[PDB]
Amino acid sequence: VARLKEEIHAGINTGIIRAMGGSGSVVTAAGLVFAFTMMSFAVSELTVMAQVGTTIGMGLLFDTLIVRSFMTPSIAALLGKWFWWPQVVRQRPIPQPW
Amino acid sequence: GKLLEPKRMARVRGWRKVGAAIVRWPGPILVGAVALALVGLLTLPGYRTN
Amino acid sequence: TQEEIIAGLAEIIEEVTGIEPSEVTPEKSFVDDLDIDSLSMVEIAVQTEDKYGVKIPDEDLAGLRTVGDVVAYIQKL
Repeated sequence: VARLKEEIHAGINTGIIRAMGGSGSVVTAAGLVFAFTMMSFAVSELTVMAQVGTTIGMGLLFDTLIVRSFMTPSIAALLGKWFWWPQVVRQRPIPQPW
Repeated sequence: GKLLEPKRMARVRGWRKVGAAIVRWPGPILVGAVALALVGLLTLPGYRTN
Repeated sequence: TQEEIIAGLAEIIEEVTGIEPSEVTPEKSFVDDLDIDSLSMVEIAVQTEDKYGVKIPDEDLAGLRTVGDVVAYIQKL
């Protein structure tokens, strides 16, 4: 959200796509690394710790690959300029000459 | 020296492509993600502990 | 006035994929020479619409395949 807020001045559509290209990769890398490090506990003999490792790993995989990469940016782009209420924002800047 | 350098960049391009996809057609993608979320949620109410 | 359109499009697509503006000419197509996909095409369309305020509707991008076609479409509108 902070990165999105940073680059919202040159329209909201360009802002969303640039925020994706800039920080989606970072968040996904971190999420995947930790998620699989936690999935390595499945081979553990103890069932409670294997269960916890698998729960957390699957949770982060679902969170990073679906909820956070497709669902929240979609809501932002759909709601458009009403994603920053009560602040007032323009959905796209004044057209510039060619 | 030269220790922290980028090489063979192929991540931000793909993620800008998915950004283009997610800005142009938000309706379908949102409904699909909600569909998967509902597939997840419906199993919850039947849950027992030991 | 077409040259300024070409300049603007050259800057935008250089931003997207990294093709130098000098290389872009209106006598060559997108997919078979520049290796420009279709999602990169919606990239270009969205960015140019947002920055310079020209709306190219969906189900019309595939109808144009060359830079000359794009500039013709822009300057016809």
